[PDB]
Amino acid sequence: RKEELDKKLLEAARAGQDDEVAALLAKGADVNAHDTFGFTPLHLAALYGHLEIVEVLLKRGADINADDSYGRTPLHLAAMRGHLEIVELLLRWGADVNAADEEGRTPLHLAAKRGHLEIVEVLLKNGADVNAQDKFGKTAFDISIDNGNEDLAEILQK
Amino acid sequence: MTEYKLVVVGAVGVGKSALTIQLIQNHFVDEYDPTIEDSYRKQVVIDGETCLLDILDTAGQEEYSAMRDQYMRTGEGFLCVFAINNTKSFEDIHHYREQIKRVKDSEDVPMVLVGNKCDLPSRTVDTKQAQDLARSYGIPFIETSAKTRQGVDDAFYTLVREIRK
Ligand SMILES: Nc1nc2c(ncn2[C@@H]2O[C@H](COP(=O)(O)OP(=O)(O)O)[C@@H](O)[C@H]2O)c(=O)[nH]1
Ligand SMILES: [Mg+2]
Repeated sequence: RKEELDKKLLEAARAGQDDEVAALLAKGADVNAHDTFGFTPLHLAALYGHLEIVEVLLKRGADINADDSYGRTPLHLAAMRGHLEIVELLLRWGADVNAADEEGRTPLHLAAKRGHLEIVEVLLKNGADVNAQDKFGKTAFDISIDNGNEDLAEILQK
Repeated sequence: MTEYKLVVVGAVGVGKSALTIQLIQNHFVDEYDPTIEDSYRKQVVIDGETCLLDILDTAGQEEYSAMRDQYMRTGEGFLCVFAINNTKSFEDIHHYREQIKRVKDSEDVPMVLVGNKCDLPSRTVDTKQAQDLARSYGIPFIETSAKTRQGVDDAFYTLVREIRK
């Protein structure tokens, strides 16, 4: 009964139903409920691009630095997708910028590899360690050289 | 050492995400988000030599992406997965093959055909038809089941052995 209610909250956050999330939240649904991998409702709302659902979940008490089975935080998913509005809101509530997954990758590493330059500029503003190496020994600068991103190289060098 | 860029392609719901997580985390994820596309790195030893695998699990094919486009161009091996209980997925294999053929601009590309969901007995695609398609394309065909780890390792190892040859 309690577990079925949580499964409805996860689907509502992913689908982007503002009315559904608010109704289930007052009904006693857990903001920290997760599926098999570990995606919480903050993971799915940040991934799919819903702003108000992220704000509502944060105020209710959803954990901002939760990680899934691969050690990725909600900042990771929003950076890999190119959601400039969501990432700034996540940083405004005190989220970790230098978190690492099981491969030791930083949200800077993910955004730089995909190619979202405006996301990179925001992370650099809020103190992202450019000289960070993953467990396989690469830097964000090495990504720019490998992928031939001259625009990213200029931002990284500066 | 040597790094390999392996790309997993196919229709939606065929088991691409469960195949890649099973190889790397040795675990079956019952449900995964059908829109997350990510690249993972693994260190395995093939026939005596260690190597690094760079595997991309493609998702969300309807929208253009930069990482996927670069991966497809520079991809050295391609997994063409399909489900044995879905005829439409099997027919889509030709669509992916021709797109990879025109993207790579070559006639011989290291490729391994994969049939997922071996444990489900409601089989709709027979082994003869899948083998006939593989023989016409000249690529090895393997049967996999991410639920029971049946042939998961042999699928990726065979692809690497295909790149060397
Ligand atoms: N029975 C069975 N089910 C599978 C297998 N592989 C994947 N599935 C199921 O197929 C569903 C969707 O697969 P998914 O990981 O999303 O594949 P994707 O869409 O290509 O990423 C999942 O809920 C799995 O439970 C398998 O080998 N056997
Ligand atoms: Mg997937």
